[PDB]
Amino acid sequence: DEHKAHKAILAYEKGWLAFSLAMLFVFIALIAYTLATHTAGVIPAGKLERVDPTTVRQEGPWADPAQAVVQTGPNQYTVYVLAFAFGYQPNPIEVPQGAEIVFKITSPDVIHGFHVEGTNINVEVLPGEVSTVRYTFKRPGEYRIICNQYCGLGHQNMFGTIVVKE
Amino acid sequence: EEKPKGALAVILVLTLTILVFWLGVYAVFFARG
Amino acid sequence: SRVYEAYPEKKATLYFLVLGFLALIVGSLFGPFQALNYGNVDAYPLLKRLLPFVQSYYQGLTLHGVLNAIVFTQLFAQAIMVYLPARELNMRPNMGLMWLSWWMAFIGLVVAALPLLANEATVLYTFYPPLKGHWAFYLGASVFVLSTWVSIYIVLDLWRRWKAANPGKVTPLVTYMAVVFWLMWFLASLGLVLEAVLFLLPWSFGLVEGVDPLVARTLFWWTGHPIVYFWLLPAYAIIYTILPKQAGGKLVSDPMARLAFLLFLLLSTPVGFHHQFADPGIDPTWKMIHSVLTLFVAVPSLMTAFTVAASLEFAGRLRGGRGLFGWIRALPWDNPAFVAPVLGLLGFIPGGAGGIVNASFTLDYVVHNTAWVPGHFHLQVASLVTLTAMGSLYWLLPNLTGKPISDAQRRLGLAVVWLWFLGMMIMAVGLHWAGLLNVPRRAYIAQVPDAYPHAAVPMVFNVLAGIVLLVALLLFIYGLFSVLLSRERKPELAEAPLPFAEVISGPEDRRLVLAMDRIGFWFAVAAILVVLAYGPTLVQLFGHLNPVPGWRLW
Ligand code: HAS
Ligand code: HEM
Ligand SMILES: [Cu+2]
Ligand SMILES: [Xe]
Ligand SMILES: [Xe]
Ligand SMILES: [Xe]
Ligand SMILES: [Xe]
Repeated sequence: DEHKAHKAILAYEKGWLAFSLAMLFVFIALIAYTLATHTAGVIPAGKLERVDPTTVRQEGPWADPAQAVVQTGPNQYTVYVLAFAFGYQPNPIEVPQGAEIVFKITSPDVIHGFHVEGTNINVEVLPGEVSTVRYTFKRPGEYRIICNQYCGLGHQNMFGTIVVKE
Repeated sequence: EEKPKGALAVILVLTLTILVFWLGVYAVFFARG
Repeated sequence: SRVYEAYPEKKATLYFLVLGFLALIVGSLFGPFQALNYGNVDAYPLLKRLLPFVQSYYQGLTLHGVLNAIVFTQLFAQAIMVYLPARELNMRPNMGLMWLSWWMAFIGLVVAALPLLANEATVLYTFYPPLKGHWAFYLGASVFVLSTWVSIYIVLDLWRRWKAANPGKVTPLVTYMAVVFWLMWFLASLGLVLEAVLFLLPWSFGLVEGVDPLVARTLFWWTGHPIVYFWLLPAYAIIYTILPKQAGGKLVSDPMARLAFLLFLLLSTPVGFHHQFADPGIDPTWKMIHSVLTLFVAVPSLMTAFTVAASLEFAGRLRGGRGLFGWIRALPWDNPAFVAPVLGLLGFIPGGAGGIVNASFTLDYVVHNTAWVPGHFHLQVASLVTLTAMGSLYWLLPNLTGKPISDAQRRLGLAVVWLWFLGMMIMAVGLHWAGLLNVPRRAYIAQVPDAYPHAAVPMVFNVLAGIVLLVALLLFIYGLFSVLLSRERKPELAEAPLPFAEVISGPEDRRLVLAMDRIGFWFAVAAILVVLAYGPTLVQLFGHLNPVPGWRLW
């Protein structure tokens, strides 16, 4: 007692750490698994791609709403989305399915969220930085985009749209 | 006296709550993939 | 009073607490209305009639975030993690420097509060650039956080000096904690320090006109994540070394609690990238690295679960504890000092798995910035931590003042304490649910009613909870103010020792504890892992600065 419980407490603590470690390694094994697959496309490009936010929507690919999308591969499309104070250009963004869409998102003002409802597309958009992500919706219909980073008084109202074609 | 019975019961409940939650959202991750 | 002249450390400990609770109270007022906002109920026009100076939902959230999460918590850390070492060692802290850090704290709170209450810094508690507040907010932040740097020095002083009188003896438990705690806090502080000295301060003053968002929210997260542990460990200390007593037993292991506190000192700092999973400009590998390290930093808490659980089983068996669930019933369920923190540990449970999920690199994308995240931490800080704070007044409040606690306020506390856990559980159900359903956080969703129809049922709970937690709060204001404004004073229990718990110790202990007591060495290790974790990225970022201009969107 007191000191017959101490050794047993120290003993079953030892197996817990052994077991809990393993289960984390199980977890590191399934996260790495997902990193090797396609769904790994959603991880924002690692390389820095600086922009001037004071000159983004006047010059370069973002300047023009009709220029938003561009075919860059055989079945690869690059969309130039611009997230700003309480909205997104283009609205709605129109994209085909079975097709890989390389979003290239930046902001001219402040930090905004880009959360495409029904997908894993969830990325912070930083002014003077372009967020580069890779996704393919096997699902056709109505994709809506949400701002999930506080970006001003109208933040709760800042919505957008990916028009994906069947 | 002996075994951490109620203590191992607690870290069991925790272990089931981590799996329910973690595996349950590991599903949700692929279903929006 | 004779108390504050032989233990004036009891006077400076008292002020630190009240100041923080006044803030806690103020900031908590916006809680219910936000619980309503997330039940599709818009109660703010009502709030705007109540408090005329309040301009927007986001000003109310900023005040809610800052006052509860920054001021209240820091002041509480500074209290628990200076007074408890001082009393373990029976050494008076450097009273000169002790008061300085408080005046810094009060004046830093006053300076910062002015533009928040006048709506010239509605930028939330994360003050993400380019969102440009008033200089006087940023300046206010730095003075307040610098208060802890004096604190660090104070506890170190008490730890060097105790090492002197007992050369070669092992650092006593609590000191050891507070020490690794305070060191760990210093290492982390640097991320916010640099963000402040290099960007936010010269920027809000006018010296520069650009601030890079990406590096700004990185340095931030360098301090960012560990700060949560800086809130928490003050409870862990109390949970480890005071609770087993309050339960009627003994802390079943010394070397474990040290080991717990040792690891946090190691891994609390090099993990902040588990916040910037959805950020661009950061290498994917580095993210996985930090995610693995974040998985590892879950361990100390895991140990704590086992070590404390046992400490309340053993404490329960002593009370005449039965089989598998008998000892649970055997604990002192009439005790606000005991009940409060246990509850928070129960809520900490769904809290932890929530943290672990968020930690799994990719899995973040399911939940990042959803209502689920507020779900996560409301179970951690607002549940565990704040509860541990409240019920603790029931032994800490008499001890510093001599004011006795009636059986009325004692049960009043149980009322407040029970509601608060329940409400948080309701809310936890609500927020996570909404989080799984894409509901964003930091959102005034009641002004766009039809925007989120598919959230019918969890919206009930957040309304339900909102009522629940409105009631507990008032009771808390009343129940506390009853305790502070009664002239009932007993001089004897104001010199009574703090209810520290007995330390079950064995043969193996010494050898392991000693290695851990190599604090001068251990501090270098955690410092190195930080340069390994951040250094590569940081330097890659610092050579490619793109400063964007300031913005005001409130
Ligand atoms: C005081 C509250 C703080 C704690 C504690 C905390 C815990 C963790 N967190 Fe966290 N957190 C994240 C990772 C973790 C991990 C891995 C843990 C771990 O430390 C959790 C470990 C806990 C356990 C492993 C459970 C142990 C259980 C115990 C110890 C209780 C047992 C019960 C007993 C013993 C009682 C029995 C009694 C009886 C009577 C039977 C991540 C990602 O990796 C995000 C990003 C979200 C996003 O997308 O932005 C994040 C988000 C936040 C935010 C949002 C910041 C913002 O506003 O943007 C805050 C404030 C916060 C604070 C806190 N967080 N966290
Ligand atoms: C009176 C009980 C409380 C209630 C009903 C409550 C409710 C809420 C709700 C619904 C939110 C989400 C608002 C949003 O993100 O739009 C929130 C946010 C938050 N709360 Fe509380 N809370 C309470 C107490 C506390 C406490 C005790 C703390 C910490 C000591 C705290 C700190 C925070 C923080 C840091 C946020 C995040 C704000 C942000 O994302 O910028 N709250 N609270
Ligand atoms: Cu964190
Ligand atoms: Xe502050
Ligand atoms: Xe700051
Ligand atoms: Xe600072
Ligand atoms: Xe934080």
